[PDB]
Amino acid sequence: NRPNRLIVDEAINEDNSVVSLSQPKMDELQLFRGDTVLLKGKKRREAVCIVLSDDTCSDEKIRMNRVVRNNLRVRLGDVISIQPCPDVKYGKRIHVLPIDDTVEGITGNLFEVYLKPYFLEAYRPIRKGDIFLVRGGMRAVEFKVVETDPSPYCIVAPDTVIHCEGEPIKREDEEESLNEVGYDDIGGCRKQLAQIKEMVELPLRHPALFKAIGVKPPRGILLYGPPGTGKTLIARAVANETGAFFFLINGPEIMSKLAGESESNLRKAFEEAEKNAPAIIFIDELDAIAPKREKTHGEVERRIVSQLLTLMDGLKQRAHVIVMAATNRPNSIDPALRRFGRFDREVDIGIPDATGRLEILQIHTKNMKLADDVDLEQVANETHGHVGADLAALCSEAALQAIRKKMDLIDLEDETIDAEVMNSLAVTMDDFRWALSQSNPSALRETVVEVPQVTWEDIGGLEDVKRELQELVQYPVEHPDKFLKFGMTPSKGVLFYGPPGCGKTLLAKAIANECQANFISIKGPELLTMWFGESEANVREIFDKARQAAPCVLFFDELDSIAKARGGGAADRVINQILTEMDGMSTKKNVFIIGATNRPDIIDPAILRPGRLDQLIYIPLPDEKSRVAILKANLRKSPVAKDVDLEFLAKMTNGFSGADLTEICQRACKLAIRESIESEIRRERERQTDDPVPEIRRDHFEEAMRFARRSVSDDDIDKYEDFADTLQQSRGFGS
Amino acid sequence: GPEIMSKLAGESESNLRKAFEEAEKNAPAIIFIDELDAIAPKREKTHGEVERRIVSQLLTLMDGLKQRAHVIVMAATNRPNSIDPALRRFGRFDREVDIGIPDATGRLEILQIHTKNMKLADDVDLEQVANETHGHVGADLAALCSEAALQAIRKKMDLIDLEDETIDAEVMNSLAVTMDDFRWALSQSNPSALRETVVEVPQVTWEDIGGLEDVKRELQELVQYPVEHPDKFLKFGMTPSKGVLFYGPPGCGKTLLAKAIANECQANFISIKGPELLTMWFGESEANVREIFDKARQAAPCVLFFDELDSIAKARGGGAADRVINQILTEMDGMSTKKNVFIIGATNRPDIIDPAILRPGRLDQLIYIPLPDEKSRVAILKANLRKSPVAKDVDLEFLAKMTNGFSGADLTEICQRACKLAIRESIESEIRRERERQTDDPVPEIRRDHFEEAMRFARRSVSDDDIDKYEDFADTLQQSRGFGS
Ligand SMILES: Nc1ncnc2c1ncn2[C@@H]1O[C@H](COP(=O)(O)OP(=O)(O)OP(O)(O)=S)[C@@H](O)[C@H]1O
Ligand SMILES: Nc1ncnc2c1ncn2[C@@H]1O[C@H](COP(=O)(O)OP(=O)(O)OP(O)(O)=S)[C@@H](O)[C@H]1O
Ligand SMILES: Nc1ncnc2c1ncn2[C@@H]1O[C@H](COP(=O)(O)OP(=O)(O)OP(O)(O)=S)[C@@H](O)[C@H]1O
Ligand SMILES: [Mg+2]
Ligand SMILES: [Mg+2]
Ligand SMILES: [Mg+2]
Repeated sequence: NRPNRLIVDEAINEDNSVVSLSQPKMDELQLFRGDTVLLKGKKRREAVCIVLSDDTCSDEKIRMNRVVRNNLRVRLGDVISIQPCPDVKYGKRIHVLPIDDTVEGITGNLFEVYLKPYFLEAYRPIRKGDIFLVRGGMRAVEFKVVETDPSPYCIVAPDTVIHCEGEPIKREDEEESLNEVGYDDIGGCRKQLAQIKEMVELPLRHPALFKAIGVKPPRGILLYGPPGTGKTLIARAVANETGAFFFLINGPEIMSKLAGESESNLRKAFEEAEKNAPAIIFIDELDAIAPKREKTHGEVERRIVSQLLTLMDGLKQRAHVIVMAATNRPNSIDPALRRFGRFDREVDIGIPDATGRLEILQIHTKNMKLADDVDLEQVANETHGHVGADLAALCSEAALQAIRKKMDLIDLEDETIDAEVMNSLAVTMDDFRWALSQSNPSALRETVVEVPQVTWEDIGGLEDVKRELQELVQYPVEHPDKFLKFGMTPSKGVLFYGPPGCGKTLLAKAIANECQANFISIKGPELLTMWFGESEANVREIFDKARQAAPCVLFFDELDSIAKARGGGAADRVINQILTEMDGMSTKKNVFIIGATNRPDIIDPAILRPGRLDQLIYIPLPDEKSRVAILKANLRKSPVAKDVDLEFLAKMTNGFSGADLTEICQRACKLAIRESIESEIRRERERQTDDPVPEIRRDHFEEAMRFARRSVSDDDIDKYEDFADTLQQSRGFGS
Repeated sequence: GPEIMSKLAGESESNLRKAFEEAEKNAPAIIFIDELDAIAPKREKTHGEVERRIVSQLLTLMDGLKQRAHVIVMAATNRPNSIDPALRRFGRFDREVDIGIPDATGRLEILQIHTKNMKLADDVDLEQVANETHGHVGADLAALCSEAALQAIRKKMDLIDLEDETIDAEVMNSLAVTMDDFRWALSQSNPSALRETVVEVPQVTWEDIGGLEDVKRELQELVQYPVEHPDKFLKFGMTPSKGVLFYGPPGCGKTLLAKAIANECQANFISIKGPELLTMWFGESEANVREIFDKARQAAPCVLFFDELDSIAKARGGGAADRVINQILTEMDGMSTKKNVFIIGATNRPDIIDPAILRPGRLDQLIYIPLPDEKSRVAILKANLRKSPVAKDVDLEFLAKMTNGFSGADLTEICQRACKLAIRESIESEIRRERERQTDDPVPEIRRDHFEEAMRFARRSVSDDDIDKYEDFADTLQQSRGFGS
């Protein structure tokens, strides 16, 4: 039917009165950016909005904020009709009232703090019956438009009168709160959130459709990841955005009950959910109820486990119910639960990446007034090893710091703290740097999986090797069809070998960056850390996380460290298992394995077998051209004098490794800083009785050159040159 | 199981009691105990008095079938070893059925069952999918089909835009499942049983292996004849040797040969690489090794292949590798000649293989597999490039002459490497047309120029020193049981 009908989608402009279409659709229904559009949703409600163009928006979809989304009584995936509305006229009076539960903690002049800057210069199209949201004074309050003089909808011009008559109204039964959790409250893990969204939309959102079809949906989705990553958060969001009934099972609470009551509460939970289908039963801290079969020693505890198992099987009802569960330790869960027909789907909600943490930070600073000096992206880059909860907490603590120092002044009369005072409250970048020092990040020891920021431009020379890496890794990803036509499947892995400090580690990260694929680094020593017993299970989890992160490059660095320890029964079991995991790794899975070693003489020939690390790429010391590129790359970030001759520098340093060059750069720079520090003191002495000299000069290099030493001896090189010729012969007898 | 064990103490014993009474009542009957290990695990694992009672309770009812009212008791479990052996006694659960993981052909069958009701697109080729979904189990396939179906629905949400909870076979029947919808569900697949040892007939034939013709026939002597012609061996009064040992330089087709001979006899095949065996814990290893020989018995006639034995020999000087090999030695002797179970070993290092393996009755058939002659090298190069679109210009006899000393694997390297230039060229040619367009003619063929670069960059895997020793060992391998030097 008609073109005006459109599908609801996530928002990009967090602004309430803004909806977005594609320019091809904005042309189709003949609307432009300024236009005010009228939206008709379900439950016979209307909302009016400013339309805009959005390059990301698919033409059959309409991006609307969750505020708009609620006013229509609509959710993601539903259909709404959009139509131009030039008939909108400026208001005389608008009468908005707050909702009690969103203000009962806060006092002051609601009209002057929130409505004022919200409508000022905003020209917001509003509608009678709409509920809009204003964030400020570290609080978010929602007002409902009770009346407009040009009803039902009017624009809010500066001329318009806006009144609030004191006492707030209660929430209507149908009016979902915006204080509630949503997808816009979760960041940095889109990919996982997508999979969860996929599995659950079809059965929950369209229940009759799935009962009629007779094909099986997922019923048990298991969320796992480190603590505080937002597992409990996600479950609530999915339930609210789909509008499904949400029944919470808090692990500890169930297991805190008597024997009989525990099994009972489980039964009641499932029964009530089947009753109010569609629903999500969420089991938080599952390992509390159902740990490994051995550790469950204590018989009543085993009864509860089986009880749960019967209830999960009890989804024979298939009343449109999904059971979600969260756990810190996937390994702790009774494997009986991860059986088919129960918790069959697993989502790794990992630690957030750099961009992710930034996103998180933005969500928990929404309501706070931040000073201009605050650069959350900087905070984001510094907060490595931080998890969602760490960030949410540090944001809270940075706020409480800003509160305390600003309450030193208010303390002269602590009785009257107002919202007006709260909006005046600014949060300095210092308040954040403060919270950083006070932060106790949990996930520093967690294995990180993200796309590296080392690019080709950080690596000097080896240009043709970069291209061979593009052949081996990038082409089979971006051009699978092409490999199919030639009838060849690509090699699984590569082995870097060469003298120390030539860029083997950089290359592994480099090719990853080019392919925009995830990266996993595993150093030799890291593998010898695992207890004798633990090692077997930990290796398997590594290859599993590589699958999760496909397309992914798995890099085993510093293999020399392991090779030493074997010729040692511990290190041996590890590698044999790594070998086994490679073979189990299907080539089709888009998981690429790279090895690196400074010791090609002792590497296990079994690794070099066809199908494993069969691509033997030798990485030698840099020649004269490369040495220039290396020195340039490292010193990009450094303020260098035009005096410095690097090509002359290159010839002098023949025999030096890539690392040996960064050695000279750092050594020369430390003199430059040494000079900068001793000069500030001299300037200090001169004032006691403005033109600093921050730039590195020729003698600094000439001094560093004077003390520079070589990491790779000549005898070592001559052997390395030989191994470049005979490495592939090691599968026979020892060369 | 879980339902029983979720109930009160008394109710559990009662329900077990009630269950048997009902079966004898309405005989003939089947009592099905699903997830048996839930009720009766190994007695040590069952600390807690009532849990042991239920086991004993169950055991008595099983003894209680002395009634012989025509009642059969069936039971299912994930972990056979977890069951209290007291149940596996005669007069109780006396018959056991190994429902293994499906093989290639099996998976194909399964897929067909779960595509029964779906309108499958014309492009869909399940046999490819069957071959692609290795390590998948019946339920994995059941899900994959289910997920591929929901993908086809997922793609057709323009139709769902109706959003009305309305059924309409008209649109529903039009709904097809493309091969892409399978490939999507394939990438999203969570295969469980990849770690399981697979038992099937290999798809590698003689024709996939170039040369080594006389070795193929000796495998027919050793394997096929005692299978296809037991009577001849019987009248002549000799029973044949149990197993074979392949030894030679790396990449000559030892892994392929084992699978090839399996294919010819249409007999089951079990591959176990060295590293795979060293992964098992000291303790765990002992039961899994027995498990291998048992599944070999299950699948008789079967060829049991232990690959990359060099990896194990290396590791013993290791308390694991010592027990592993020593236990395998014991299992071979326990292998009765009558069982039609043939054991083949492979190693790239005959210098370090344990002499005990070479004793009569074990791997006493010492087959040396050397570098491929010119004849073989041509056949190999064709074999590898069958599946690829090659130019008529390409001279394989020329490549064969260039590659004297090269192993069979060294030839596939050249074939694959020549292809690597061709693909980058194919991509780099399309980019060139795209930049010219910005201001049906591509070349779907691998060419001599690609081969000429790959030949120039080609490498030899086997050194002369390596070859000369392999040649010496070919005559003196059987002497390693005495004093070795
Ligand atoms: N990805 C995220 N985006 C936004 N906020 C997050 C995110 N992850 C965690 N948080 C915050 O962390 C806090 C705790 O979230 P929870 O869901 O309870 O953590 P969790 O994953 O359930 O960890 P538990 O309690 O050990 S299972 C919430 O207040 C969130 O705001
Ligand atoms: N090609 C290069 N370009 C720029 N810097 C390099 C290059 N090669 C080595 N380096 C420097 O040496 C450091 C470490 O190099 P790696 O990537 O780790 O090489 P490697 O072969 O793994 O040697 P090691 O033993 O790990 S240092 C880097 O941090 C660089 O500063
Ligand atoms: N006679 C041959 N015919 C066809 N391909 C061969 C032949 N010999 C070696 N190859 C190739 O080399 C690869 C590996 O050979 P294998 O069957 O594994 O023998 P191998 O003795 O076990 O050598 P390795 O150490 O396992 S590579 C195969 O995938 C083939 O592509
Ligand atoms: Mg929680
Ligand atoms: Mg390094
Ligand atoms: Mg092999």
